[PDB]
Amino acid sequence: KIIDEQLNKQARNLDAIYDFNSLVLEHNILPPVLLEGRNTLNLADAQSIRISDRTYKVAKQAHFITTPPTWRQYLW
Amino acid sequence: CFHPPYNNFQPDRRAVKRVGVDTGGGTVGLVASIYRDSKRKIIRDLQKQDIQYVEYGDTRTLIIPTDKYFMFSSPRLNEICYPGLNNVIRLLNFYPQSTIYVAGFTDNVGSRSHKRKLSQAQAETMMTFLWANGIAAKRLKAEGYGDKNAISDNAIIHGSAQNRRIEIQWFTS
Amino acid sequence: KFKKPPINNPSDDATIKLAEAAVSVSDSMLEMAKVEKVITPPSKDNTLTIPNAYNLQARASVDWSGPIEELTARIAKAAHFRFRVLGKSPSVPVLISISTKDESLAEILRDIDYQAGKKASIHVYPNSQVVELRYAK
Amino acid sequence: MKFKKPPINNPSDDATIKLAEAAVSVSDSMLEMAKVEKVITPPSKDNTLTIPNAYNLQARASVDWSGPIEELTARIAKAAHFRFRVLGKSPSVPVLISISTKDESLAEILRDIDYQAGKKASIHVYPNSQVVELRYAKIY
Amino acid sequence: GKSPSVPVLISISTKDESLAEILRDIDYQAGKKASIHVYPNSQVVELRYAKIY
Amino acid sequence: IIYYIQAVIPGRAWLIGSNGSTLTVREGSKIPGYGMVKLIDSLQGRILTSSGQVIKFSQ
Amino acid sequence: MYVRTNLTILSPGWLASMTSADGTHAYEMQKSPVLLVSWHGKVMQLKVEGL
Amino acid sequence: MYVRTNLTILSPGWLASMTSADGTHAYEMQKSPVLLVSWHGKVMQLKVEGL
Amino acid sequence: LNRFRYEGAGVVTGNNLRTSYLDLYLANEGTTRLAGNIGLQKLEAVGNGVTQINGVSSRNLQIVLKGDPKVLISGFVNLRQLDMYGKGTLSLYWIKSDTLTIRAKKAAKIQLAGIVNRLDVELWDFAQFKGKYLRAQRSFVKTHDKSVAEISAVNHQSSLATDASDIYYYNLSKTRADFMAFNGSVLDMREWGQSDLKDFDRYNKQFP
Amino acid sequence: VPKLPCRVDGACDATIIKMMTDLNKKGIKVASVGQNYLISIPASALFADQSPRLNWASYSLLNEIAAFLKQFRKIAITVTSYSSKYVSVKRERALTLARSRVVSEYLWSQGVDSRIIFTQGLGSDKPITSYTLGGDRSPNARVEITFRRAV
Amino acid sequence: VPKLPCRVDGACDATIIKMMTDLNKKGIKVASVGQNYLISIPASALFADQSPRLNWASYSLLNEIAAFLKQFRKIAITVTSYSSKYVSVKRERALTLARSRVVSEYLWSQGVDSRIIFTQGLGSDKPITSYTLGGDRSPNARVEITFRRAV
Repeated sequence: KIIDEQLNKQARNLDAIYDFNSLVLEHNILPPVLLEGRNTLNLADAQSIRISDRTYKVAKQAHFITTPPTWRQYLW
Repeated sequence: CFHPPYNNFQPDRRAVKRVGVDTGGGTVGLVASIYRDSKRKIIRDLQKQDIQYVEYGDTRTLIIPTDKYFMFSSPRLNEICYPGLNNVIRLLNFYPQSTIYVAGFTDNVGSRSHKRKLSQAQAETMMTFLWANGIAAKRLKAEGYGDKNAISDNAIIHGSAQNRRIEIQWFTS
Repeated sequence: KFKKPPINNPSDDATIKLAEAAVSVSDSMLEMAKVEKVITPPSKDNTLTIPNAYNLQARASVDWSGPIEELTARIAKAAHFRFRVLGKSPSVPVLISISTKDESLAEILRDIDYQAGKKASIHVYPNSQVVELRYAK
Repeated sequence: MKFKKPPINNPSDDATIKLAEAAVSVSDSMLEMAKVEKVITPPSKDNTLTIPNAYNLQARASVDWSGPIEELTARIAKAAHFRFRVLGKSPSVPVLISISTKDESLAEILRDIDYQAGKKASIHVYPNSQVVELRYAKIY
Repeated sequence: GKSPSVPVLISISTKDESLAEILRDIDYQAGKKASIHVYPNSQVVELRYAKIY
Repeated sequence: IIYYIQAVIPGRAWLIGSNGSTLTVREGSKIPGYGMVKLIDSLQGRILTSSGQVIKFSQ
Repeated sequence: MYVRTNLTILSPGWLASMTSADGTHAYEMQKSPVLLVSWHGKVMQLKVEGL
Repeated sequence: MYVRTNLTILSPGWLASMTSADGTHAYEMQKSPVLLVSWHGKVMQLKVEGL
Repeated sequence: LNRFRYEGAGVVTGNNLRTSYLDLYLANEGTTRLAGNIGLQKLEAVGNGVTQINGVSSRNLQIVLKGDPKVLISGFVNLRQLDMYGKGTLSLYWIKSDTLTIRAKKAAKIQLAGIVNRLDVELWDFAQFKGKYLRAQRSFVKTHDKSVAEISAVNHQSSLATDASDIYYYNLSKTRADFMAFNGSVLDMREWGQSDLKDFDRYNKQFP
Repeated sequence: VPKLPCRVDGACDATIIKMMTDLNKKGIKVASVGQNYLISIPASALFADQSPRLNWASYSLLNEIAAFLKQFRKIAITVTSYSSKYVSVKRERALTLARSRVVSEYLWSQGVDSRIIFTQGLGSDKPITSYTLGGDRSPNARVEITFRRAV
Repeated sequence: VPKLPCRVDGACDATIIKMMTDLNKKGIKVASVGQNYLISIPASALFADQSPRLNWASYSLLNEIAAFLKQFRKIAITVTSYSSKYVSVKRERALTLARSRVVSEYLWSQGVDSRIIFTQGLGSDKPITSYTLGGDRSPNARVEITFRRAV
């Protein structure tokens, strides 16, 4: 309860920093989320390892949206 | 009497009212007045305030917190700390000879150009307020440094708060 | 007798950094939009200029959602003009929905030209009192 | 003769600490984002051309709005004593603009509003006609 | 160059030496993983990683 | 080349060039790279030429 | 849940909407005990019971 | 077990290690209650609970 | 020529004169008409006289007078200091200097235009100074009662007014700060209709 | 309703009519018409002579009028400044603009949850008195803060 | 709870500030600005006349220095020595270098938990005052140690 009323008291800066509406594309479609990594090395067993310099991957696929999200479903 | 807005940038007459209400005598009022006006008591009042004083050799320095003594993200003067400001002028009246250097310092977050602009504007309005009391303009030079050399550590929130400051140096000759 | 400090004072070391970061990220998004936005000069913006003849200075209240040619012909009838058409209607006619309570006739025609897109345009001759609608290829 | 460091504040909260820890990295990401974007494309166009300033436009307006644009720009035109005009249809998805600004000029307000609108709508001002005008985007 | 995925770990236990032989002993304990060069004209200390694998 | 204004007076103006050239000009005279000056505004830093170019303060 | 109002919903998503000639709105969406609405440029919360 | 730190692990041997753009490392390894790390040129020990 | 001292209600008219330096001392209506480029460093006029000089191409000069002359000066001269104690009127066309110090006590009507980086101005009473079209990087102004200042500061502005004083700036500096004690007033005095007017910034929103 | 507010927070109509009675006794013009409200203040009661500078004693009255202002619910607040005729129309318009700007930014510094605050000044263009003998002492030199209460 | 430590071992901040006060009243200069601490010692309190011989009575003062110093948590310390102009640059820099080296080696031998100790002397290049009346009695002959408090 204390941390929730503190969260509500510090109100406008959350929506100030999380301006999700700018991220949306022209056709009102949610852009996807992309994962990054650098200097990865996996050892399969002894005498066999494999190292990549950087890697990238898709977390969730892009899809349509009707209204932008906010911080309330995340942090409350 | 007195005007709370800096007494309209005039040399105030403060101890005369104290010795008048002491007589209402004069000698005990004057010795209490000079006990108040001892420079050690000025340093004690400045340390009651959040102002850090360092004496070293022929050079003396003062440290002023930007956040408490200034309006946030703005060169607007914080109006509350004018007793400390009058104490600053009273202490600075003792050295009418040497030149003074003034500097501003910030934290590590933001555009470096933005830090430079805010620090330089901060130093310029600080030295302008100082020049308004009657200092020679040829005796002054200001610099707003950015995050170039943090006297605290910007890794912690408390240290990043402790970083931003106003630093005033002056020599003897 | 007492100047008061502000109510929403950032009197906390976390709060000043939070507000400063908010200011910085707002500036960053603003500059992103500034370098991102594509606009047009108002010298060569393809919009209907106003011929400001006296028949267009009246007002009306019109609700409509459908085709274009019958609406323009009725507008020219109310303005006592003549109607001219060049080109042919497509397989699907152009549909424009206009709802208004008070406007100018030239404002109506300008919004018609705005909603027409590139497939059709209009011209006004105020000397020989006519309005023409032109199709594209 | 005790020793004190200058900065004294109210006590903070660990949630606010974590908020600052997230915010510094987000701000750095947006800083390098804007830097790289400015590197990649050269700006060529300015909206000060298409909406120039005028007289009776220097009255100051301090504004925190958190919704759509239509009522806001109608209130602005009513304050500015100018006629207001609308072009195109409002789409089914509403356009929402958040603004928190401290008493600047109305032309700057309109330029920033059109900037945050971006590709959704455009703003034109005819001071000779004393008319502010919104126009929606024709797309889909 | 870039540091590899396996970090380079250096253990030094000495006392009261000048920085030149400090750098020399650092280079000798480094092995073949890295090399150290200096440019006192330009006041430059440079590390370089070995290009293996 | 591109010139800039340096000092503005009713009647005469100061031109500073990209080559470092300095010039004092009347209300109307032939000027290099811009043709003929026809208007001097002392209220705002704007002077237009016969080539249509308007000189402003440099930044 | 289907809601008839005149304001604009913000937070929880909405499957479909319809607008009258007078600007009043009707929304169809999934059930939620609390909705977010920008009333007049100021945000506002609404509590739903009986779900 | 999967750990996340900007420090450097010494003792137990990890199955895989990756890094962020800020240098913060993540490790996949086997369960071990005591870790040996280097903080700033000094060796420390760390506790793992819930095992 | 090296020295000219005139007293006693005369008129000297000359054109196309070139000299490295000469010293001029004018008194009792020495009506001077000059149409040549003359370099000089000292010029003393007692006052109550007119002087037409078109063109002084000199490195440095110094002017100090106590009377009420009528002087209009052309050329490109760097100055060091200027003091006024009477009812002085002066106009100058171009000044290309580095630092100037102006003090006005009794009655001053001085119009200036040029590029000088550093300016210090002190006004006591009944002085109206016009540094309009005089672009300055650094400005430090102190005004007492019944004083009018017109400034054109570019970068750094320091303004101090006691009372009864008007401070009007015709350029938005990158740094502005000011203080008024009793009745001083600092105002923008601009046009509000300029097509290329620039507004405040975050650093420039110094609310008075 | 136990889990709902009975009234608006920090609201007392008796307090409101009390403080408007106090301000009318002081002399600040409080005008109530419909749901629109006007507050007119003389220029000499707040500012100094022909100057955008504030007396330190005025802050109690400014805090009181901010306390009255933060009671109601509003959207847009309009501030208009008016003065006498002193030097020139540009001078008076700039002075009124500066005074309105200062009082508006202090009012937004104080906690009243507006959405839009507009500030403007006109000088001596719209006097309200034929009797114009005074300068700043004249009652037509004034500042007006107005709004409409909306539900 | 009792397995994990509550504080850093052997640390009492009240004792730290009390011995700081006693050291400053003894005359050894203590400087605390930000996270950085600086200790200044006059050379006449340490050595003989331009010679790097340690006084027998100075060992108690050095013990007090080490006892205060081991209270903190540190990584790197730096000690520099300065003097007055006597013969050359070379002789003075050599004397300062030797004095700094021997005091750094004794401190590293003593129980202060650090990682790195840097030591250097600069002779008489950068003084703190223009009052050069004394020789080794002059306050520009000095020894400074510096560190930054970590975490």
